[PDB]
Amino acid sequence: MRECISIHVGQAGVQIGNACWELYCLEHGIQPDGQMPGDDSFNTFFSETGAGKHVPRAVFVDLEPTVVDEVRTGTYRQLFHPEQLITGKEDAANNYARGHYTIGKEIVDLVLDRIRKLADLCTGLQGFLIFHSFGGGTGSGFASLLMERLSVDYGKKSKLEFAIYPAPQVSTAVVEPYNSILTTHTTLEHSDCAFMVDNEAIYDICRRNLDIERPTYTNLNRLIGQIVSSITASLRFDGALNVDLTEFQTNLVPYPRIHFPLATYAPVISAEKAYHEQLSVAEITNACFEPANQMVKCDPRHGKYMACCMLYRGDVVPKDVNAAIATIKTKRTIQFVDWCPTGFKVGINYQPPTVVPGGDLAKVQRAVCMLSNTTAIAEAWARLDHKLDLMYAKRAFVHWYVGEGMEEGEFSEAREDLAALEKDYEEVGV
Amino acid sequence: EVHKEFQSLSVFIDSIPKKIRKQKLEEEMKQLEHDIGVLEKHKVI
Amino acid sequence: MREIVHLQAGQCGNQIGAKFWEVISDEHGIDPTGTYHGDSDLQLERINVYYNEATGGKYVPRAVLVDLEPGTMDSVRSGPFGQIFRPDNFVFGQSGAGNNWAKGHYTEGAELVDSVLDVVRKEAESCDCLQGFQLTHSLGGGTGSGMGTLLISKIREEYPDRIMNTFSVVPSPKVSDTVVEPYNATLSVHQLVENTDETYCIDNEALYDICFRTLKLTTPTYGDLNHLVSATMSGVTTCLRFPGQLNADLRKLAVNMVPFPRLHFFMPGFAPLTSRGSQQYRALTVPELTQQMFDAKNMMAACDPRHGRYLTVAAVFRGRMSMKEVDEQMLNVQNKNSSYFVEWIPNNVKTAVCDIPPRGLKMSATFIGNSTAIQELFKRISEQFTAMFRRKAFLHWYTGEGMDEMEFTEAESNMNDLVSEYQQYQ
Amino acid sequence: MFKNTFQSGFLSILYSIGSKPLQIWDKKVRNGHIKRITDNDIQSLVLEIEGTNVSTTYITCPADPKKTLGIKLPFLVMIIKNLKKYFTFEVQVLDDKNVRRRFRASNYQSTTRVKPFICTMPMRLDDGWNQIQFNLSDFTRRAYGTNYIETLRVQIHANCRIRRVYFSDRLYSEDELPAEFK
Amino acid sequence: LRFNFYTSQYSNSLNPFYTLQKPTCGYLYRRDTDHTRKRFDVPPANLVLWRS
Amino acid sequence: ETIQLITRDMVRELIIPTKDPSGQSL
Amino acid sequence: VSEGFTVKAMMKNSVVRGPPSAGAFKERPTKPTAFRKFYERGDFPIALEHDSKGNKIAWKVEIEKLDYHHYLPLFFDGLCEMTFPYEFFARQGIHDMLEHGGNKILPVIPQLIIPIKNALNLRNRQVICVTLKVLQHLVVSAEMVGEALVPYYRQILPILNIFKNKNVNSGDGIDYSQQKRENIGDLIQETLEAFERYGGEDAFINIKYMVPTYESCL
Ligand SMILES: Nc1nc2c(ncn2[C@@H]2O[C@H](COP(=O)(O)OP(=O)(O)OP(=O)(O)O)[C@@H](O)[C@H]2O)c(=O)[nH]1
Ligand SMILES: Nc1nc2c(ncn2[C@@H]2O[C@H](COP(=O)(O)OP(=O)(O)O)[C@@H](O)[C@H]2O)c(=O)[nH]1
Ligand SMILES: [Mg+2]
Repeated sequence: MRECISIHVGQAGVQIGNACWELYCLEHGIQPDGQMPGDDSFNTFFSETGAGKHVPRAVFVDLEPTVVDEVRTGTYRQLFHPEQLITGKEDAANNYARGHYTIGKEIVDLVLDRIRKLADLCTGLQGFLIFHSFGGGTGSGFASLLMERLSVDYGKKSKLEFAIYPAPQVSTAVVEPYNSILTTHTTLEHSDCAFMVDNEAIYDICRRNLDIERPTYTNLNRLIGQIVSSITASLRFDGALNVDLTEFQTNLVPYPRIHFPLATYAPVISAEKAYHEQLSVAEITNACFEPANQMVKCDPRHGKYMACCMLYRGDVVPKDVNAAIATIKTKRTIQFVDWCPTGFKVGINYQPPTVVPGGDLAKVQRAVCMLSNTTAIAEAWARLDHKLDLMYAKRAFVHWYVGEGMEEGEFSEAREDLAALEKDYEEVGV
Repeated sequence: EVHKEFQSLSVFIDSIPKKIRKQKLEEEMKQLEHDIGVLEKHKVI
Repeated sequence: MREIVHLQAGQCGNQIGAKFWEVISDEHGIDPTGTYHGDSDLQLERINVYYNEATGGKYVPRAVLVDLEPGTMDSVRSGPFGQIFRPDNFVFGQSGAGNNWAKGHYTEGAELVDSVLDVVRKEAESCDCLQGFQLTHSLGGGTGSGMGTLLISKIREEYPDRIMNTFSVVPSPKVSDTVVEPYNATLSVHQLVENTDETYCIDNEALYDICFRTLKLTTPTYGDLNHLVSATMSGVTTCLRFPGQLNADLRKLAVNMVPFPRLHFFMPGFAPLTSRGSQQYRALTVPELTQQMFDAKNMMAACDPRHGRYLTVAAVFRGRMSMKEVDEQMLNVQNKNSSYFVEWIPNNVKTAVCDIPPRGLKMSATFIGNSTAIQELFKRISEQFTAMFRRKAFLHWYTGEGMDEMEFTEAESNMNDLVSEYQQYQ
Repeated sequence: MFKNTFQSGFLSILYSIGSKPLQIWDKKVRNGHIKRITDNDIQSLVLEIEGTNVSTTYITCPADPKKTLGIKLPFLVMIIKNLKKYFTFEVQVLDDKNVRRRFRASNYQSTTRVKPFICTMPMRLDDGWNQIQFNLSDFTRRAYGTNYIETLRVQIHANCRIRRVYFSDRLYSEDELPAEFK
Repeated sequence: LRFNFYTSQYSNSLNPFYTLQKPTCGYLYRRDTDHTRKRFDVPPANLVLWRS
Repeated sequence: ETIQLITRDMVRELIIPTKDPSGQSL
Repeated sequence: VSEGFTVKAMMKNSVVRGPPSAGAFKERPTKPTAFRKFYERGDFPIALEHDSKGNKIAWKVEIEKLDYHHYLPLFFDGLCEMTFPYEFFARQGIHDMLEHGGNKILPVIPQLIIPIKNALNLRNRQVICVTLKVLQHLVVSAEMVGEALVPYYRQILPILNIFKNKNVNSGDGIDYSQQKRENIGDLIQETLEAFERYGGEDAFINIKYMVPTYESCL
């Protein structure tokens, strides 16, 4: 009765879900057909029928039928229900207004039915998990409609977002400084928390800490599956200090305007660096604080930590946990804010992290995931604001938005909203 | 015989083989202590 | 005769009650299936103080298990001694508070409190002559620190004359377990004072220090700390269950230990602490016992006592023991360091002697102590409150359930005054 | 039984608060039940006894049929909730003439026959809770020429809600009575 | 006249002080132990049906 | 065996420990 | 053994068998109802919000201006399901439309006897206690309802005669499940008290003819 419903938007979201539900099927042993060869660990991700068939509690939504057809004709085509995955006809194609006003308008009524028909099967469902991208049209425009409609019509429950932030140096599209500004302005009052990831940082993680060239997006989706498994491990498996889905927002966001921490998975070690490196706790929780080992390209040296949420797995002896957090407090190089003197939250699971075949991570026995909100994340918004200032000065792609029902004043509204969010971010860390 | 070894351990235990050695010695001594104290409680078996 | 009602709220209280009822079932010889299987007759004469009688000779633990989420009583049912607990004594919701005082004290913990009050009043009148209540919970959480304190405020109005002592969990000095404990802990301790007459303050770092320095255990879990807590919880209520030459119930330890109603904050210890490698080199004598409680490293509250000064000190003992020597040892520990006790009370030490030791032991003692150095727990929690309230850090999570702003100012003024009133006796 | 007891201003036998209320009482039940309930009128436990036949199920005050309890106290007070149902209770008293005589109070009676073994009398009751008062000396003085020396047994039948059956030396008003006897 | 069979199950001590806990730490880990969440036996507090 | 202590209000039965060891047998 | 009234039974030492059984006190097999069919197609204007203090049903239309001749007789038929969501939705729909059913429950009373009995004719104890609770709610939440049910006493009371002598002989054990009102016979007693209380002077002669061991209250 500790269910959760994951919402995946776009071909970033559905490609994350394709490899994340593989880890979900492997940690519980769910067959790709959808059978289990009394256990109550899969109830937070699977439901039961009279015939023993497990139907996942998720929705994969997109506005083109291309990438979802790979799932529908791939391996797990008998695990998902046909109407549980929602397709459109033509995608928004890197446009916020097209996917937010005209072609995102008809699809929301074909997704709200799925959420309402799925939430009725859950008794004690904890909240919502969102995976979408700023850099596209469906995951930025259609997801913003979903956030607005839920936050007006679903209640005071939780909505955590694992949004794919644009990388600072490299980018795929070119007009995404518009859609990222517009989505951030839309959801900064209709949300509670949102973890950030970018793909260049995970690229240099997979090149540096792991031992392969040339990773694909499938080599990046596995680490997202690992962090989402370490987040929701406590509802599935036993532990000494269980962490429910309600106290990530209660512990990480102090203020309504700031709700953006970072993310870091600690034992990113291949099976070569596994047989040589020591097997204790303290040296892997000393790696979450290295800026090179981060899932967002930023340095916390110029910033300050507001709060942290460390979740452990495996043979974590709580004395080593205590000594490691104490030695973390001893370092001058990690400085904090005046008004959060405690700063840490510890949750411990009794389950070691499982191993996915076809993966590249070693068979490790301890795992740390650390989520900290840091004032240094304001420089990412600052450089994106500088990008929008360079773009809107020459009125670059404005005609692509007004032609389907977006006003001219929404640019000024979003720009002033993020200027206020910046102003709040520098007035927090003093 | 097991407790003879336990008093010959290091006086400052830091490494991982020393830790696991202390754990197996403690497990052996405790299995034997439970077996001895269970039998010593009475006379008829 | 003098039955004890046991309360647990939150997952910390649930784990503590899982281990506390692992020791009382051991000493009263209770099977995991609920049947007496011991080898003596002293364990059955006063069994009613913890176990009601069920049809078939079954002994069920008289206790209330309270929570707001199903994530931790699956562990207490899957535990080794989880079959003796009665199904109806479990009261729990589905979505918890989540490190929140406002929810679990006004909105979530206030709608379900009528069920817990009903269960308590239905059970408590099944005692022949109720002695009092006992609650184990954590101030740093939201389930216990809101809901159990609501029960504290409600049962005290229900029965306005019964004993209410609590085994609370105060925070660690350096390591945190929750970012917001300078809110929940202070808001629970503001309400704790006006209802309770005895508060045992336990913290996890002091127990880690005990399990490392004084014990040579290298890999201790939280259960190894719950056992050390349960040792003191069994030591306090010793004389109720077993006879002796000098008895003391909880009213005895209440009258003797607080001069004023606002000075009901205490900090415990436990006497025999020898490692496995130090078994054969040490003799279980009364001086080697009585040395340990007046040492800082054997204490369950992370507060050094030579900063402070003992006001009232209690000690219960076990086993058929000599008496001239124990009084000589307390007089010696009272007359050597005369600067560690106040001079306006000549006899600060309470002595109670039982005759049944804990199993596997022969001589043991349980120390309950009020002092001045317990202020260091509250001064820093007030400075943390001032460091957090001056920026209005997490205030939006609390005003969203129907709270107020002047209530926090009133709580901080009352706690600063409680701070100031203890300091005059230094 | 109760021969070496003081028999004070009040002597209590049954009480719904405690561990074992029906320790000295016999549990005879045929097509009925015995159970204890938290009441919604006084917010406390009350013994509950009801069955489809009013004479089959009851409770008798000494458990052993040959053993009798001895109460020299003259007055009998019992707190019962009136469920507007068939409720009877009966006492057994001794005289200076050493004859055990019985008094029966029946809810479904309107008449009064007096006879040398049992004197049946009618009974009326109010809406809910009540303090029914019984002077055993008066009942053995008007119906019978003798007087009262020792109460022997008291019986409570079904369709009733018992709390605090007790004996008293004299009529206690609401002021002098302690709060635990209301 | 009293049987009390063997348990092979250590039941908490203080002088040797071994605490009865499922293994979750060094040496005794046994990675294929079952640390999963199980089924309960008591429903939650559905107060909507309890009074109706 | 048990001895009955009948007082006012409260009725209590109390058990008497016996001196037999009587042994056990695993 | 002996079948029965035969000359094999004429033996001085014979063992005869009893009658096989009767379906009383045994659970009758369920049937698919209209509630799931009307719910999975998306007809009801409800959506569960999972509130922390206990679940509550959410109405996206104004409840006081709904058709009680179409929803209520079919919400009542939803009680006969016991899977998980449908029993909750039907029970709370009946409760939240009886609460706001000012002068709209009177004409629909002849349209809801059949679902009430059909839910009551299944010998499941949880559904019987739930139906008894909603039947207690039905007579109170308006005026003129109690004496409108008087000519329908001869077709809802036969199943109210079965479990009335079901209770607990716990001796001196206080019922820890008095919160959860699952003792069926006690519920039948209060429900018959409610039927006597509202229904006029013709009530008692109608519970008496159906239930023969009732006793006149009031
Ligand atoms: N890490 C990761 N990023 C992805 C993946 N798929 C797409 N992206 C990112 O998504 C961004 C573009 O937005 P998309 O999610 O692809 O497209 P969309 O949001 O659905 O909008 P449309 O293109 O209109 O359908 C690019 O910057 C990609 O880096 C993926 O599988 N893994
Ligand atoms: N001694 C002890 N403390 C515990 C145990 N479990 C949890 N705690 C403490 O409980 C605190 C956190 O409680 P929390 O989970 O927030 O309570 P909640 O309101 O029920 O969620 C931490 O500071 C822990 O130190 C235990 O088994 N033993
Ligand atoms: Mg797309």
